[PDB]
Amino acid sequence: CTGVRFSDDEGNTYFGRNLDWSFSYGETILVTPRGYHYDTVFGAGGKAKPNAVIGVGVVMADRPMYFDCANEHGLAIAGLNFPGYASFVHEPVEGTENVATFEFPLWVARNFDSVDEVEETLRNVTLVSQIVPGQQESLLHWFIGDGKRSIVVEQMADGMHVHHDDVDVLTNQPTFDFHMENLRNYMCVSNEMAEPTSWGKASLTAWGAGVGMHGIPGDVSSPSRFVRVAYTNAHYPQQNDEAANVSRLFHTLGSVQMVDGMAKMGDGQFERTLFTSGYSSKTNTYYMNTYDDPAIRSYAMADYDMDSSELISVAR
Amino acid sequence: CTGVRFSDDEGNTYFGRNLDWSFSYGETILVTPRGYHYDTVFGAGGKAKPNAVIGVGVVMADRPMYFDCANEHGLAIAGLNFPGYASFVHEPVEGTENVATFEFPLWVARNFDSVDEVEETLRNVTLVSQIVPGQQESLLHWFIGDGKRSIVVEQMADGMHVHHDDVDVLTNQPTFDFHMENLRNYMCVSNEMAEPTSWGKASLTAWGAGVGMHGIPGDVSSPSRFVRVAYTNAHYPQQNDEAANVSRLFHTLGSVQMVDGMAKMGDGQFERTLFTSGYSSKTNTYYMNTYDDPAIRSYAMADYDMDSSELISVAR
Amino acid sequence: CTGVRFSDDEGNTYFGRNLDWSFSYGETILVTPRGYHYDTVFGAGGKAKPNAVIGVGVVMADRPMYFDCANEHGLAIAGLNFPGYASFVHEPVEGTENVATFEFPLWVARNFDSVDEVEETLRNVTLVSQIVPGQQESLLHWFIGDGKRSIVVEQMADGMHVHHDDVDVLTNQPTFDFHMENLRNYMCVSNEMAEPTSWGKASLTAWGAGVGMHGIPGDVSSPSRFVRVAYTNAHYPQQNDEAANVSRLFHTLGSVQMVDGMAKMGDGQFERTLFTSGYSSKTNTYYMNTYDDPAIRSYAMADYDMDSSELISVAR
Amino acid sequence: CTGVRFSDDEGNTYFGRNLDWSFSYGETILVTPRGYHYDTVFGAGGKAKPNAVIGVGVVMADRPMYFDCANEHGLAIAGLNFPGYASFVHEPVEGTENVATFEFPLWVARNFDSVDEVEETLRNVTLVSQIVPGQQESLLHWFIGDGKRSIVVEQMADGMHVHHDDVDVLTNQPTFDFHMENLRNYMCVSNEMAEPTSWGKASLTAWGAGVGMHGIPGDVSSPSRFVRVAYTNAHYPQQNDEAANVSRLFHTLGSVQMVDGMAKMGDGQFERTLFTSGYSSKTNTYYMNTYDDPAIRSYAMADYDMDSSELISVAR
Repeated sequence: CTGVRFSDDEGNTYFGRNLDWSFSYGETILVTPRGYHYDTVFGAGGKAKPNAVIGVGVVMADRPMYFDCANEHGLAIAGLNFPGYASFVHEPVEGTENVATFEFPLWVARNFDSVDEVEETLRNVTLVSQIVPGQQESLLHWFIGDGKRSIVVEQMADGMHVHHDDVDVLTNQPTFDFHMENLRNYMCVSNEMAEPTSWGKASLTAWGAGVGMHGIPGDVSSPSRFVRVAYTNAHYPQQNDEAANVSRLFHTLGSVQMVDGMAKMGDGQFERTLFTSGYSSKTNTYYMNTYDDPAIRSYAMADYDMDSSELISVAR
Repeated sequence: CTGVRFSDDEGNTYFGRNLDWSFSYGETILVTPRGYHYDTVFGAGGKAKPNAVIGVGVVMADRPMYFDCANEHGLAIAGLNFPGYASFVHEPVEGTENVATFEFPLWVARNFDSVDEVEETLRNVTLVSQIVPGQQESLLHWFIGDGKRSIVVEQMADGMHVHHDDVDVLTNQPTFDFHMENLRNYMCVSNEMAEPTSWGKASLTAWGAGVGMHGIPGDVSSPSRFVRVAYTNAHYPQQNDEAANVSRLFHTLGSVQMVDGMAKMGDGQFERTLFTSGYSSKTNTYYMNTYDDPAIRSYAMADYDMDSSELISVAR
Repeated sequence: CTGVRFSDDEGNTYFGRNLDWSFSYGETILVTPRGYHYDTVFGAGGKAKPNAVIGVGVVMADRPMYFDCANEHGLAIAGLNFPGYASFVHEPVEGTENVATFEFPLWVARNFDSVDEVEETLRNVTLVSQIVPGQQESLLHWFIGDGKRSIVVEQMADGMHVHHDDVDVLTNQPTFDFHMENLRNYMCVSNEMAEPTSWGKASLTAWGAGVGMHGIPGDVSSPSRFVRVAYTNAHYPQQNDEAANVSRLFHTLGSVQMVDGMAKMGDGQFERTLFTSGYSSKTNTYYMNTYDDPAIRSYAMADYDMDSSELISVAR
Repeated sequence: CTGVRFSDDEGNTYFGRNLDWSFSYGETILVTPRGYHYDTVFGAGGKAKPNAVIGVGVVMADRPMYFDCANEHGLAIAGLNFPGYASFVHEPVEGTENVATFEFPLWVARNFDSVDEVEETLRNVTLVSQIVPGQQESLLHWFIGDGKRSIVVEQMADGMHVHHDDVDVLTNQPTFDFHMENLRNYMCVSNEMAEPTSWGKASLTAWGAGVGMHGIPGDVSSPSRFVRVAYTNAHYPQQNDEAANVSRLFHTLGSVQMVDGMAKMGDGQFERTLFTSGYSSKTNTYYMNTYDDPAIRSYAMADYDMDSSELISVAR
């Protein structure tokens, strides 16, 4: 998985994520209208008046289990895979806001309007994992963005770490700090045409474009994707209209896409970019394409009786 | 630019390309019916009854100048940029079949039914480059594929080189031999899960997928792209239906796409994958998407009257 | 800087380090005999009966300021550069063993016989940096080894971290954890002859030796040296005599040597491997060569009235 | 194997090589006085009065078979392994000067005073490889240097290639052209301190020296070694005295030495830098150290009577 955020000139949110796995089924654009009543697993609180939210997910037990989701005030949250690092308490803590790991995305998008607001509340959050005997625990870290900035939430054995994500990108393992240090290896990688230069008597020139970018890794490991996407996000020229920012988003992501055959998982199955989802706060629209179909599909929030009362789950 | 060929299990051709540049030239899907009368610039001969052809290209002086094209009999060709290496005579040679560099793709698609045929005729072909005030010579090499195999044509100052392209992939500079040697650097790159090993007492394990692929370059240089796409094409699992094979084609070419901001050219503009086109002989359909719109559009030779006699530019 | 440790069959200590900087002067093989009276800066304690120690260093104020040193019972300590990470209190803590940063090497080698012993005492050590107004603080981390194992001492803002160094190598920045995670990128690098393999129809073979090792970085940055030396240390065959282990040591180090012209520091001067020092516990001998002279010089402890009373400083 | 040439500011030759292999052949320092009578195997002509020569090699049938050697007039030559590419006729060609592959180094050192002279004569040289039951042909290429410049001789199935070696370096396979193209991948690798830059809001800085050199491969493959040593040789600051230049030579060759355990050959043995030799025309001295002993031994032509008439193997 890979998440990405950036902005336009008018401080609109563009937030996007790859969902990378061997296979997926049943997930859907899923609307949680303002009229839906939501009972929080461990009686965490929330706004008297909930935000409309849209995202990609499944409904388990008439609750929306979001991979990623965004609200009508430009705030977006994606959960990404983090086993080996992610580590949670299994009991609520008295006098903290106790949020079940799977509702966390919904919670943050129902109740907050900015990263500022989210970050502030996190200071008193416990992220409870409820263990199911047959079912393996979801072990994630979270990329959260609005039109100004992103943060990274890494709950681990030693506690909850909330990072300012100055490169506006996230992947998988290992820790955010590691990835940030690692970037420094690549600090000389450039998008400029390679300047002619000499080694002794030998004149070196670039065949063409991309030579200054040499040193960037091209494998689909988590750290390499982190670096490649960080580079691409940071060097993509600012855009100023919706069409171009959604293009930006989707090209940026998928610059670290996982193609069939590239890379097997632990079980010997090839990991693939099964879908790419995005959110625009300019249009409060969610977008999506899949491995089987690159045509981007849009899901305007205003489409969408947000004053309604039940989860809507839209197919195709 | 990048070219890719593979088959399915029924000997059908899947062939396609990325056209990387800073600006479009007005190219379009371009049908050349069998009834179109074509007079080869240097009087190269031809099939009594030409093959139908479709491709992406431009009309200049009522001649189709294809970037890439394919015929009804499963043969496809792309021209890719090759300055610094491509070098041609400007005058026909007596006794040879003299083919203008710009008509070469049309010429092959129209007159040959297989790579065997083409390869055979190339032994008596001269590739002639017309000087045009005060445009620069177009200095390309060509990737040619059918259901069985691909070849590479590099006409250079030392003569015409025709290579068997065992990796079914082509990029830009330098020579084909260079690239094939270069691959050997990456022969330990693996799509398998990296297995646990120790350095001294330190046990090393992979975070997850893609660590075995570590070593593959991630930049958009010509050689880096050749290696990435060769890898990707050689590891992608064989597929058995049109839609999976088209998806295979496009994701494969996506693995080496150029994203805005990655790499400037010599004029200071970013090189980008403006479009990606493809061909299936199963369906005799041409496919295409663009930087602006990843939705793949199809253009079946069926939907056009190949008995007709005029050039058809199809706007999209 | 780079430190290295390994062992033979008979559990003798081999410990070595590169000293890397633009220039050095006045350092010397320096013997601290058992008869020298040592007044510890902050009244840290120590054995009634001190270990003989030998090392490379300078004497400031009739005290031995050791770069690296080793004792007569096979324990060795090297300090390596760590600015940006290393961070110390400037006042002694009551009821801890307070050890001045510059005496730390001497302290550990005067008073301990094993890594076990050192590690145990560290649990109650404060590492005080005394600031001198003109003089910039020495900001190091420490590689410590005996014939069984090595540890790494990183005193930083958040406290003292003492790592088990399972790869038996240390360099400079960033943190030991980072370096350990980073190694995982290289876990497929092999010393085996690259097995012939095929990408599609194309057969790939190795030109010769070293192809399986491709993916190892070759620059002289701290992280790259860490990886390169870790690989070389872990893959070097065990040796069983002194000559061969000192060879092992010195080849291993210097596999990450810094050559003039390679790499400028912050001040624009080239960083070089100015000397390489080592220690054998089989012979309680210290060895050394320099940039200007690769001939290894030996300094047998028994040479060397260790029951004497003053620092000896041996030149050439 | 690796070869290196540079000068000082007075036009003197500094020339040397790493001989990488699994096992020694019994080579020694080997003096060939002007009085030694030599009958070229295929009757190649020669200077009326031959140049004195010293080198490292073996005596077989009372003929000196040099790995490398140099003459009193500042000209040096090394043979380096080149199987897969080196290919020779086995019979002399009428009218050419036919030189046995094993006598080629002796032959050049004896008869020529400069690279200009040699290059000139190579236009009429045939390199002949004697079949020997049931030894394998020695399949080398040659690096030839004086005070001004180096050339590379690659006799292959398509003919004899003589290259101007503008980087003053040579390794093994593949062809020289390959390597020179390959260098262009690394044209942004810098010995400068990597300067602070930002990716988005993330400020990237270097830990210290060597981050600008990031991208240089660290493995001991032939191509990786060519790139590392080309880099190192081209960036090493010009030096002006014998000792600094010899130190320059040896550290430069050390940057691509093979350490035990790094890389197996096809027989399963580790390839190692068995010895490193060098030459100075300033002093007409040959230099050498070995895997076992990094102390550099000198062998001045002065200390031998070049008017004598017998081969002198000097044991070390």
